[PDB]
Amino acid sequence: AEQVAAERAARKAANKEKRAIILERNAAYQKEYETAERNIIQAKRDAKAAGSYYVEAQHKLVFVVRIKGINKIPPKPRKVLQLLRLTRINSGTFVKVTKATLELLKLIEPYVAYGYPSYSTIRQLVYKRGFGKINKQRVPLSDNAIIEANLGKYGILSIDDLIHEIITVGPHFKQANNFLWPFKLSNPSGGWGVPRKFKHFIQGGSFGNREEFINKLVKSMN
Amino acid sequence: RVKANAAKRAEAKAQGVAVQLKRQPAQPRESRIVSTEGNVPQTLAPVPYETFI
Amino acid sequence: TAQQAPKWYPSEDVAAPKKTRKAVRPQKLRASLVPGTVLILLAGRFRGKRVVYLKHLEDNTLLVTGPFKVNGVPLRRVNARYVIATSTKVSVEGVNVEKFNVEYFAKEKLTKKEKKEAKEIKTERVEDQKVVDKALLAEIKKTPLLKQYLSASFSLKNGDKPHLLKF
Amino acid sequence: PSRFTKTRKHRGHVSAGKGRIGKHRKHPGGRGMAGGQHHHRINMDKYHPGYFGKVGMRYFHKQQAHFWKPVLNLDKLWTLIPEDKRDQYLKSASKETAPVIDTLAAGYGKILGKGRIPNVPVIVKARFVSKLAEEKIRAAGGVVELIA
Amino acid sequence: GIDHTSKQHKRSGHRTAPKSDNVYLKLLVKLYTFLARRTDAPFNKVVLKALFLSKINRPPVSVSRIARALKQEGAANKTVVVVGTVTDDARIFEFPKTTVAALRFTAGARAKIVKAGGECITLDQLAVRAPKGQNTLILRGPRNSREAVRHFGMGPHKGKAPRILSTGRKFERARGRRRSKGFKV
Amino acid sequence: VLKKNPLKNKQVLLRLNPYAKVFAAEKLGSKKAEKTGTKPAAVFTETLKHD
RNA sequence: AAUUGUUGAAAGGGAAGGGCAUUUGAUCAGACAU
RNA sequence: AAUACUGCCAGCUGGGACUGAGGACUGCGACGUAAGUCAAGGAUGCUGGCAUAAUGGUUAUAUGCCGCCCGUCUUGAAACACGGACCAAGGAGUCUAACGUCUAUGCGAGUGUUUGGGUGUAAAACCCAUACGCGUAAUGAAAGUGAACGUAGGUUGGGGCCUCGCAAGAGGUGCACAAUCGACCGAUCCUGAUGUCUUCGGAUGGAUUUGAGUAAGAGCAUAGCUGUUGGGACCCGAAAGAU
RNA sequence: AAUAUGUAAGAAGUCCUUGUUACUUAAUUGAACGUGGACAUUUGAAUGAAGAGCUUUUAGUGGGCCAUUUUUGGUAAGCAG
RNA sequence: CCCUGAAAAUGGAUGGCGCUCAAGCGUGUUACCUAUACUCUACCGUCAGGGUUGAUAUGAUGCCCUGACGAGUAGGCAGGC
Repeated sequence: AEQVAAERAARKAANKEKRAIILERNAAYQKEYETAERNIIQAKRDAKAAGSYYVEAQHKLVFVVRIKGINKIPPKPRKVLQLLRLTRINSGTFVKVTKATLELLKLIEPYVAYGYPSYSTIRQLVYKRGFGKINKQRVPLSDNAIIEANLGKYGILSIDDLIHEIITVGPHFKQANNFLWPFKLSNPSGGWGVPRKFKHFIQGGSFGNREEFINKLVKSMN
Repeated sequence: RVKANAAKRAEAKAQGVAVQLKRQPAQPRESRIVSTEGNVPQTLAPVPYETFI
Repeated sequence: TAQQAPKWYPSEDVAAPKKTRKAVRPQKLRASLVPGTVLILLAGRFRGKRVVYLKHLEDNTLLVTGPFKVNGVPLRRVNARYVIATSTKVSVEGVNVEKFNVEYFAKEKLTKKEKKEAKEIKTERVEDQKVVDKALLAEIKKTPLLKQYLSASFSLKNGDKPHLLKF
Repeated sequence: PSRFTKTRKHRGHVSAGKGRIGKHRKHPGGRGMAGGQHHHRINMDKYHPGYFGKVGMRYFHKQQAHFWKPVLNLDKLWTLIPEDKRDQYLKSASKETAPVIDTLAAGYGKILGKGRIPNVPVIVKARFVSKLAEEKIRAAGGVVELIA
Repeated sequence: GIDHTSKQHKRSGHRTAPKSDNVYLKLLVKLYTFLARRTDAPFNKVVLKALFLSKINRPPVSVSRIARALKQEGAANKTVVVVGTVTDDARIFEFPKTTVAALRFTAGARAKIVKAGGECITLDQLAVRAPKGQNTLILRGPRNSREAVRHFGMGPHKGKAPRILSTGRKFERARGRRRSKGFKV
Repeated sequence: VLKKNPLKNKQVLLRLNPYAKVFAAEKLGSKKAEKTGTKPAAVFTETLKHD
């Protein structure tokens, strides 16, 4: 196979075109995020100016991290944790928010800390602790080629494609989140901010729906 | 429901559109604006304890 | 036979190491090590003595001098981490430093077979020292107590807080 | 052998693979077949359902020689003809020269009718023949001639 | 710790390489391992996996079974593949010419096949004749008909062939088998 | 062989995300939003400051 | 081997023994010498 | 207007600690028109001292912290529960008859030489006739009867193969196996043909009946682990009974 | 009431036509099983599936104890159930 | 909150010392300490998925790549001394 130059040129051209497509898609996604957040802010401002209240839409996804160990767990919460793939003590998973998943979270309330992650939290999670599920093996999300090989069926071509399908619950969110391996997060740097974790966050504890406060905890635990 | 999905699927195929035949769990409610025209909020506070016995 | 020969002898050649990627960029020196700064030696033969920083040598070392007429520290090189950079700067433009490089302090190595080292200075080195120190002494003299200061040797006194002591 | 036995693997283990609570005692459930109508009843009714009791009349001084009657089916009926003559007789299907098969001399008593046979005549000599075996042989074109 | 949802370190449970010191069988296993590695033909995988089966798992396929398989429409000229032993059947009389490939052939079965006009082939010759198993028909002997199987799963109202040593009127057909004596199974 | 973090390694960051270069060039992380001045309604302000 | 004598070393405020880690004393291999 | 608070930056930058796994290139990518360079699929560069008990190992000791006596019965043992003063040697799931599952092997509708004969370099090895044992036929108490309507059947799912197709898939063939509906053999209950030692024969056709059956054989023999039974039966142990 | 609990959420299905029958209906009426034809990527809610299904054989065990909650006998018990 | 109610036998126990705008009680916010837990890395082993015919320093039971996992009496099996 003395002909290597043609193969190199073809591969380089294909990679250049793929990188250009990924760049244009990421630019479109950045424009979309800016447009959505600025539209939400301006809608709030306009309602307040007109004399009303703008009730934001309920968040579409949650991030759920186990907080409890593995010993002495009742069967129903244990099974729900297994179904949410929070096997280890500090594993984490994104979950679409519907009635069924809300009931799931209510069943596993005393063993998880969950909220709605921001784009910053989601992006940092995918970049640092993003791992795939190729051939039942947990491969790291090192290059966009790995993501294109498996999720090219659904149009998820890049890691930012994956982040987009995660942040905006989309047509293939189930497939994207299933492809993402359960994140193994470290303990929160600087502690949990609480003397005792095993009370609901409302009760001055750590578990339960922390909602918007989940970002700080997840960033510390990353 | 089986024949209902049959009817919707036939109609969607005739009109060349997606079927979306699956049910969906209760989705989170979308964003909406609540007016105050004749609905000024009423301030509510706890009630002090008074025995009825 | 006392021990049966193994079926498989491992390969005998030495495999070359892979192409490492550790290209050397020149060392960045902290801003306090401006040439012409009065430093203090914290380790070595001349520990505690104050010297003048002249040139950053080709390798990561600092060429320093007493100047030798005061406190008897000759032209040496030291390491940045082993000196403390005071704020008593002295002008250095009056001396020539291009001659002194890494090869200038070349040690004539003696093999380990000698073992008879139980019992002199280069004349070139003594003349360079006498010219550099005589060129630096005039710069030193322009300020009141710098010569006596360089003759003195640094030493922590009781109650000193190196975390709060300015330099 | 004795080196592959699990006893060698059990050296160093206190109970030697026989448990700590219910140690290997002499005979906890009685000797062999003890308590068939008793504590072993569940096993003896689950795996040997028709054991206890008696069925049928007796036969004093029964001799198996009288009952000697090995059975032979038609598919195997062509085996008693020697191998080399087999194709010669199969090819030459003739009522004039159909082969004689002495099943008794071979060692069989009864000829039964399982399977088919090629459509060639054959004189079969048999102590006993089933109805269907005789029907099949006669349909093929031979004759079942009884002997003794 | 891990909330283990599956039994850890459990073996796949399937035989890999035969549990036999037959050097020639090992050679065939090596050959078809290479073929299954570097060929996308599922025939290679299935024959490699069948090379491992035990004796009770490799029932002897009869030449009568061979003929019945060849009787199938569109499979008259196919090469029959048998990972096992082919046995002579003195019940059939007309046998069709074919190329039968198997590990071991009984003397009678080999004689029958060569007399019919076809030729007997060993699995290495099969590999050199059809690397991807083209025009091949895999046969298999009957598994459920061995003597030991009839006793399996015995219980009441199952009728699974009691393990009685000596069969007779007295043995294992008294009370518990007929309604007059006790009950019925 | 090794897992290099995109966040703390600019090289692998640019590998994973081609948009990172133009993002840094345009300083989109500290974008200056346009200043639009609208005032909340007196009803809202009174309801906020109400007992 | 249990057990005992002498010599030598060491420790020892109502047990001795042990694990992790090092100071101290005694003792010791390998490698540059290629 | 600022600031506090919260949040973001694919903003910059300083100090510290641990790690250096891999070993020709391959891949992704960045800077450069380019050559090439690079922090880009895991450490390199420069320098110093020692080159021997210096590092390290072993051992004794000190110090800091931890450390209950082992085996056994037990829900629970350090137990104020039992055995153990110490040491050397001996010391406890073996063998056999019959076997169950699984596995290896030889032959395979056959299989098993070794009861015996022949032979022998002599308890070895080699050869062999006739039978018998098991299997190729089951069922019934027994008399007895005794397994193809058919391409050894129909339906469903089937690995694999074949045909078409770039593939997705479609069609054909579909062994093994699984479910089911039938056919046949036997038994039980029925129906009772030709006929006739006129009381014998049981043709044909049925049954929410059942049998350890047939439905193009799968067994025999040897060896092995495990398990079962009788044997002293894993080792040691009675009060007793008899001659 | 709460907690627990059964079933279903399709391909072994649905729709159209017409076949078999000794069952059934006054009647091809109906019942069961069928021939042929039609369906899509959402093939009939969510989540997860670490492979799914199946077989043989066999060990030890068959003295239990405690904690939250419900609860019986008892005044109660480191009581008994 | 404190005091009386408040009596048991060897000397004695917020663990001890001891503590009084506490080192007590109630509450709030930070900082900090450390498990064989969590995160990353190395190594050992196991399991699983794979690559490798090229003559072969041979041996395909060999070499190599990827991922996850590792507690345990009775007991089972395997590899070994």
